[PDB]
Parts: sequence; structure tokens; C-alpha cells
Amino acid sequence: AFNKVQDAVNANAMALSKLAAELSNTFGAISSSISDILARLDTVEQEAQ
Amino acid sequence: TQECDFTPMLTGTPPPIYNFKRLVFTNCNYNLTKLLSLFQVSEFSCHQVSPSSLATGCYSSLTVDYFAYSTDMSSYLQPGSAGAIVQFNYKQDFSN
Amino acid sequence: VSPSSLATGCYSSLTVDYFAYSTDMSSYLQPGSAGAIVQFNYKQDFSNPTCRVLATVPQNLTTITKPSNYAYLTECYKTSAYGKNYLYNAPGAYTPCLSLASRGFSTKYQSHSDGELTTTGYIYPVTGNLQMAFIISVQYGTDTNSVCPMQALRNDTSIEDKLDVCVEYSLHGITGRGVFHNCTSVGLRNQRF
Amino acid sequence: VQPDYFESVHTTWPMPIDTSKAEGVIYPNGKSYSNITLTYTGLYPKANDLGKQYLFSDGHSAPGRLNNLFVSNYSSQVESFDDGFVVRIGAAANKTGTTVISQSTFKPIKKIYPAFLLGHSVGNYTPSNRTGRYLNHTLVILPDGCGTILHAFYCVLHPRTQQNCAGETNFKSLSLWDTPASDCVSGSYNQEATLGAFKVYFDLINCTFRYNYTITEDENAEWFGITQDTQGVHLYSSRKENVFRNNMFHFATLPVYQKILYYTVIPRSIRSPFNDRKAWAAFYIYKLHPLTYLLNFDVE
Ligand SMILES: *[C@@H]1O[C@H](CO)[C@@H](O[C@@H]2O[C@H](CO)[C@@H](O)[C@H](O)[C@H]2NC(C)=O)[C@H](O)[C@H]1NC(C)=O
Ligand SMILES: *[C@@H]1O[C@H](CO)[C@@H](O[C@@H]2O[C@H](CO)[C@@H](O)[C@H](O)[C@H]2NC(C)=O)[C@H](O)[C@H]1NC(C)=O
Ligand SMILES: *[C@@H]1O[C@H](CO)[C@@H](O[C@@H]2O[C@H](CO)[C@@H](O)[C@H](O)[C@H]2NC(C)=O)[C@H](O)[C@H]1NC(C)=O
Ligand SMILES: *[C@@H]1O[C@H](CO)[C@@H](O[C@@H]2O[C@H](CO)[C@@H](O)[C@H](O)[C@H]2NC(C)=O)[C@H](O)[C@H]1NC(C)=O
Ligand SMILES: CCCCCCCC/C=C\CCCCCCCC(=O)O
Ligand SMILES: CCCCCCCC/C=C\CCCCCCCC(=O)O
Ligand SMILES: CCCCCCCCCCCCCCCC(=O)O
Ligand SMILES: CCCCCCCCCCCCCCCC(=O)O
Ligand SMILES: *[C@@H]1O[C@H](CO)[C@@H](O)[C@H](O)[C@H]1NC(C)=O
Ligand SMILES: *[C@@H]1O[C@H](CO)[C@@H](O)[C@H](O)[C@H]1NC(C)=O
Ligand SMILES: *[C@@H]1O[C@H](CO)[C@@H](O)[C@H](O)[C@H]1NC(C)=O
Ligand SMILES: *[C@@H]1O[C@H](CO)[C@@H](O)[C@H](O)[C@H]1NC(C)=O
Ligand SMILES: *[C@@H]1O[C@H](CO)[C@@H](O)[C@H](O)[C@H]1NC(C)=O
Ligand SMILES: *[C@@H]1O[C@H](CO)[C@@H](O)[C@H](O)[C@H]1NC(C)=O
Ligand SMILES: *[C@@H]1O[C@H](CO)[C@@H](O)[C@H](O)[C@H]1NC(C)=O
Repeated sequence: AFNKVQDAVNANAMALSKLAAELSNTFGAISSSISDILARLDTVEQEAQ
Repeated sequence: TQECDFTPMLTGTPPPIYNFKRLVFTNCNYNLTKLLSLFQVSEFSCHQVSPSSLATGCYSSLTVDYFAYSTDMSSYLQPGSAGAIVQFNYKQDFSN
Repeated sequence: VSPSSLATGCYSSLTVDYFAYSTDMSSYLQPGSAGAIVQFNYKQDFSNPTCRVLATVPQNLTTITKPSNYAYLTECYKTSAYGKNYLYNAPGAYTPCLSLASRGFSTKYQSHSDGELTTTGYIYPVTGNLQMAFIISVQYGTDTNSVCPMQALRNDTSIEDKLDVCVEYSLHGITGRGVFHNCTSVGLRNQRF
Repeated sequence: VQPDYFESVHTTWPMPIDTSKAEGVIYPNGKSYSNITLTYTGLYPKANDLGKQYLFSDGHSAPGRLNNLFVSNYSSQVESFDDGFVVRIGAAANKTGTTVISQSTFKPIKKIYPAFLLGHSVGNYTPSNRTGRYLNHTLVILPDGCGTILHAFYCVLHPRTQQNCAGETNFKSLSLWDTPASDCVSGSYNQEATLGAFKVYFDLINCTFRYNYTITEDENAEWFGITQDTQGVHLYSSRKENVFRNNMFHFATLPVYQKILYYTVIPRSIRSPFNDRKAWAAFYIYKLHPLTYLLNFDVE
């Protein structure tokens, strides 16, 4: 029963961790930061990135 | 921040391609305008950067290889080329 | 867009910018280029589908004459109490030093100043046949009528014998695939679609 | 010129934008919708924008005679274009009221179409040292023919050095006039009186185009609008049905490609007689902004 209480607390924490971590996926771009894409490319390349 | 030293590239005879020259710059400013006013560009091609972004931003280090080269042999410097230039003279690195 | 699709299809509007231009300065017109051409002379706009064409005009065709020089701008800025403030082109627009640059240029690196504004020009002679640049852009879907090239025109057909079957259609330049059914009028009939 | 008399607290009736009636909304071009609701991004006014009011007046009038004009300093208010604008034209032209000048004489309020100068560059008037002079190709939008003609042209304006005529040492303003009694006899509408009175002030040099448009006049509500993009200048008007006159539709494109930065409303004074005069309405200008709107379309 104690393991089920801790399991529930961890499932709540795991949903928020997995939300926050997907903002560092580049997905095949040159960066996951939008600011670095805007600072390193021109407009046509910026759009596809 | 004292200014970068391009005078090795701007005086003398440029070397052949198998004996190319390399310069590396950190912690300096360089005046890209009046560098572009010494040369007439026939072509450029860039990889994960654009030349208008090099003009408006900053970077940790700059690295320049330079040699004499006929412009009408430009397609022998393309990535994926098959001839003697990539095999025995110069092969471009695509890490940075 | 591709040039061969401009030759077989219709669009709402066509826009052409054109000027004299040496072909061996072509890389200064590239998107991403860094010199004086994009900064002070022409910056291409990319919000619509667009093409860039360089061409030579031959000797006895057309009634196009040649100018004496090619000419571009090397600087445009205003003076302030701190120093120079460089004024850069917007995409598709004209340079703010255009009224100063209408005075002409006689020598390379000749300046023209009015108040705060200053501009510098660069000329060099025209040798051989004239060369030109064209910036073309099209629009889709903003008009009840179309711009079409003459090889893309077909005669006319009727729908009244082919109701409730799937057909191709080309209706005032709007093309596609569909099934048609006689109905009661809705919408404004002056807007056609 | 006595501009504290015109923009006083006499009429000053505020007229905000009501989006629940869709006031000042430009219809999409090339397409229609029927009985639906959708979002649309475009150039729209802000909700509950009061805008700016323009009050007009017949000039000074001797008994039986005509005098100099009673105008404001609208010819020295140079305003920023920024996205274009829309104009509510004479919404008060169905009730009683004076214009501003004859405070004890209510006359049936007619409608007054606005006149505009629009340009890229602006300067001083030399030697009068007055600001508000347009100096390159300027666009001129003039109503004419007792409100049946719209002239639009793109020309260089050369000031004339006559009695003042907008180019002398002494310079009040540019101001335009018209006569409801002689220039607006029915059957023979003189559709060049505003053009001729304008040509008294200026020489029209190197006109690239000269367009003429048919205006539908009545005493109901009217909306006019102007925008610029990379394809040129667009003009918008409410149609002629008394059926949803809040909707503005595109009726003209003008091949003007340099960016319009400044505009000037032209001060008018329509020179009716003293006893049988007509009282004048206002108009209201509202600025456009890039906005997203939720629009509802009926089945019509
Ligand atoms: C980069 O070098 C150019 C040289 O080409 C500098 O431009 C010169 O500036 C001085 C004073 O501002 C003028 O007297 C020269 O006539 C200029 N020469 C040209 C060709 O324009 C430029 O100032 C340098 N950039 C910076 C930031 O110092
Ligand atoms: C587009 O214009 C060309 C003009 O070059 C037209 O071609 C000419 O047509 C006439 C009529 O048969 C011939 O006598 C000429 O010899 C043609 N000139 C050439 C160069 O072929 C052409 O017909 C036009 N296109 C369409 C679709 O009408
Ligand atoms: C645009 O208008 C300006 C006026 O502001 C014109 O420039 C003037 O040209 C005359 C020619 O006699 C000079 O005397 C003035 O000094 C000029 N004004 C300024 C401020 O320099 C200009 O020519 C016009 N543009 C074009 C293309 O003609
Ligand atoms: C629009 O109306 C005006 C005024 O009636 C026309 O202006 C005349 O144009 C002709 C030829 O362009 C000139 O010879 C006259 O001097 C102009 N008269 C005036 C009073 O301006 C204009 O032509 C009309 N537009 C079109 C397209 O016909
Ligand atoms: C100059 C081509 C004449 C030979 C064509 C017929 C042989 C085809 C077989 C292999 C072709 C591969 C060579 C690719 C040529 C491009 C040269 C280069 O990479 O710079
Ligand atoms: C042409 C001279 C090259 C000199 C190399 C040393 C300077 C390196 C610093 C910046 C290089 C960026 C210039 C890009 C060249 C393309 C010019 C263009 O057409 O926009
Ligand atoms: C530092 C100057 C002394 C070195 C002198 C080297 C002279 C360069 C000549 C060789 C050019 C090599 C480029 C050939 C390739 C090509 O042009 O296609
Ligand atoms: C309207 C025609 C008269 C004006 C004559 C202008 C034509 C000569 C100027 C050519 C400039 C073209 C751009 C120069 C840069 C280049 O040649 O690459
Ligand atoms: C134009 O010049 C070409 C040679 O470049 C020649 O063959 C042709 O006959 C000429 N035509 C005319 C009309 O001059
Ligand atoms: C930048 O700093 C220098 C050094 O004092 C000063 O002379 C100059 O006016 C400054 N410029 C601006 C735009 O602040
Ligand atoms: C289509 O409908 C209209 C109006 O409903 C009618 O006038 C017309 O005759 C119909 N056409 C056919 C082919 O049925
Ligand atoms: C007339 O000009 C003055 C100052 O130039 C200004 O304060 C006033 O608002 C102007 N009049 C009107 C009606 O805008
Ligand atoms: C304006 O007044 C006329 C007559 O006085 C009337 O017929 C008309 O309906 C009024 N306008 C509106 C929008 O009601
Ligand atoms: C008259 O105009 C000139 C500009 O040509 C300006 O320098 C001067 O200050 C003006 N005079 C007055 C009294 O404002
Ligand atoms: C009108 O155009 C002519 C071209 O023939 C030009 O010479 C003249 O300067 C122009 N007028 C003005 C006021 O610039």
C-alpha cells in the first residue's frame, strides 16, 4: 500500500518532467532554442528550421 | 579587445592547394567591411550558417584556410566530388 | 514555385521588379549574402512564392537601349551627435537615400549629402550586351479573376450534362476536382466563390 | 483661420467603433462565406476607438455676397498613415443641427465627402516657412460633381505665386470651395469645380495617371477606406443597397509603390448663401491595425 502511494506521487511528477524535457528536443533542427536559430540563419532557412 | 591580424593573408603570394595556409582567431574584432572590398566574390556556399549572420553576430573562434585556386574548377571543391582535388589536396570538414 | 508551373497555371496577381544588373555580381543577390547590394540596394521579400531570373538581352531583338554605366550604392546613413547611423533596406522596399541618389554619379565613390543624409555611389562601364535582373512573385486566391499565360487557355465547357459526377474544373483560374449539384443561391454572387 | 471655433464643445458628438454591428470592417476579397463564424487576420480598427472628428463649415458670408473661407488648420495637421485608415462619412446626416458656424440656424445636414493629399516626403513651403508641403509625386483624392465623381491622380504639385495661392510669402493654407446654387444646378452638374479650385493653388506636373470613379451618393451611412501594400494602393467603399452598409468592398487599385508616410485632410468651406444655406456634417477617421477578428456571416 505504501508503494502504491509513492507510485501515485511519482506518476504525477513524471508527467511534468516529460513535459518540460521535450523543450530541449531539436527534432533535427540546428538547435532547440529559437533565439539561436534566429541569430544564425537567414529568413528562408529560419522558416524551415 | 585589440583587432584581428589579417595582414598575412593580404600580403605576399598565396600558397598552392596541397600546401594551404591556416589562420585562427580568438578574442578580437576584425572589420568585415573593407575585407569584402578587397575581393570580388564569384560564389559562396554555407553549411548551418549564413554570411549575413557572420556579419551581425559573435562566435568563439574563427578559422580560415586559404589558397590560390582557379574559379573554373569550383565544382571539384563541392562536397561529394569524385576527382583528384578531394582525394589528394583538400577535403572540407563538416563538423562545425 | 517552379517556372514550368507558372507556364501551365493561373494565379491572382503577378508582380515583376526589374533593373539592369551584371551577371557576374549574381552571388550578391543571394538570400543570406552580406555585401552592399542587399544592405543598400535591393532586399528580396519571401512572403509570397517568388523567382529570381538573370538574363542577357541580345543585339537586334527588342527596342531596349543601353545605359552608359552599371551603378549601385555603397553606403546610406544619417549623421547624428554620436556618429553614423546606417539605414538598411526593408524587404521589397526602396532605399531611404533614393532622392539623393537621383542626382546621378559621375565618378566611383562619389557622395551626395542633404542635411543628415549621405549616400555614396559606384559606377562601372557596360561592356557587351546588356544584362538584367527580374524578381517575380505570384499570388494565389486573392481575386475573382486570374492572370493566365496563353498556352494554359482552353476553350469552354458546360456542367449541365455532367451533374453529380466527379470532374476536373478550371473556373476563372481556380482549378481542382469535384462533384457539382444544382442548389439554391447563398453567399454574395459578386464574389463568385 | 480660427480653429478654436470649429473643434469647440458645440457638437462634438463622440462616435466609437461598435464591433457588434461590424463598423469599419473590410470584406475579404476573391471569396464569400455563408452562415458561418470564423477568425480572420487583417487590417481592422480597435474596438471602442473614438477616432478623430472633423467639423466643417460654410465660410464667411456677407448679405447676398461671398467672402473669404472659414476653415480650420487641417492643412497644417500632417498625420502618420502607418497602415491606412477608414472614414465614417456623415452619420449625422439624417437629423437636425447646424454645421458649426450659424449657431442659431438649424439646416438639414447634408453629407461631406473628405478630400486627401497623401505622400512619402514632406517639407516647408519656402519662403512662408510653414510646414506641410508635399515634395515629390503626391497622391490626390478629390470628390467632385456634387458627390458623383472621385478623381484620383499622382502628380508633382508646384505651388503658385499669385495672391496667396499656396506659394506666396503670405500663406494661410490650401482651402477648397464649392457653390450649391450655381455649380450644383440639377441637369447640368459641373464636375470640375473642385478640380478648378484646386488648380488655382497648384500646377499639376508629370501626372502618371488620372482616374475617375463613379460615387453613389445618398443621405444614409457611408464608409470609405484606404490601405497600401506591395501591389499598390487599395480603395474601399460601402456599396449601394441600404443592405449592410458597414461592409467595405474593394473598388480600386492604384500603381503607387513608394511608401506613403504622411497624409493631410484638405480644409473645405462650401460657399452657400447666407439665408438659404445648408448645414454640414462631420466625418470620423479611424486607424487600422493588424488584428485577428471573429466574424459572423449570414446566409446572404
Ligand atoms: C573598416 O575599414 C574601413 C576602410 O575601408 C573604414 O572606413 C573608413 O573610415 C574612415 C573614418 O571613418 C574614413 O575616413 C574613410 O574614408 C573610410 N573608408 C572607406 C573606404 O569608406 C571603416 O570605418 C572601418 N570600420 C570601423 C567600424 O572602424
Ligand atoms: C505569342 O506571340 C508570338 C510572337 O512571337 C506568336 O507567334 C507568332 O504567330 C504568328 C501567327 O501564326 C506567326 O506568323 C509568327 O511567325 C509567330 N512567331 C514566332 C516567333 O513563332 C504566338 O502565336 C503567340 N502565342 C499565342 C499562344 O498566341
Ligand atoms: C524630389 O523632390 C526634391 C525636392 O525636395 C527634389 O530635389 C530638389 O531638386 C532641385 C533641382 O533644381 C534642387 O534645387 C533642390 O535643392 C533639391 N532638393 C533637395 C532637398 O535636395 C528631387 O529632385 C525630387 N526627386 C526627383 C527624382 O526628381
Ligand atoms: C478624368 O477626368 C479628368 C477631368 O475631366 C481628365 O483630365 C483631362 O485629361 C486630358 C487628357 O489626359 C487632358 O488633356 C485635360 O487637360 C484634363 N482636364 C482636366 C480638367 O484635368 C482625365 O483624362 C480623366 N481620366 C481619364 C482616364 O480619362
Ligand atoms: C565527364 C563525364 C563523362 C563520363 C560520363 C560517363 C561515365 C559515367 C560513370 C560515372 C560518372 C561519375 C563521375 C561524376 C562526374 C562529376 C565529376 C565531379 O564529381 O566533379
Ligand atoms: C572573400 C574574402 C574571404 C575572407 C575570409 C576571411 C574572413 C572571414 C569572415 C567572414 C566571412 C564571411 C564572408 C562571406 C563571403 C560571402 C560574401 C557575400 O556574397 O555575401
Ligand atoms: C605564400 C606564397 C608562397 C607559395 C606560392 C604558391 C603558389 C600557388 C600556386 C599553386 C596554386 C594551387 C591551386 C591550383 C588549383 C586550381 O587553380 O584549380
Ligand atoms: C530608367 C532607365 C535609365 C536609368 C539607367 C540605369 C541603368 C544603369 C545602372 C545599372 C545598375 C544595375 C545594378 C548595378 C550593379 C551591377 O551591375 O551588378
Ligand atoms: C541580329 O544579329 C544576329 C547575329 O548575332 C544576326 O544573325 C541576325 O541576322 C541579326 N538580325 C537583325 C534584324 O539584325
Ligand atoms: C558610444 O560611446 C562613445 C564613447 O563615449 C560615445 O562617444 C558615443 O556617443 C556613444 N554612442 C551612443 C549611440 O551611445
Ligand atoms: C437549377 O436550379 C435553378 C434554380 O433552383 C433552376 O432555375 C434551373 O432550372 C435548374 N437547372 C437544372 C438543369 O435543373
Ligand atoms: C492648429 O494648430 C495648433 C498649433 O499649430 C494646434 O495646437 C491645434 O490643435 C490646431 N487646430 C486643430 C483644430 O487641430
Ligand atoms: C434616414 O431618414 C430617412 C427619411 O427621413 C429614412 O427613410 C431612412 O430610413 C433614415 N435612415 C435610416 C438608416 O434609418
Ligand atoms: C525659415 O526656414 C529656414 C529653413 O530654410 C529655417 O532655417 C529658419 O529657422 C526659418 N525661420 C524661422 C524664423 O523659423
Ligand atoms: C517632369 O518630367 C521631366 C521629364 O521630361 C523632368 O525633366 C522634370 O524635372 C519633371 N518635373 C519636375 C518638377 O521634376
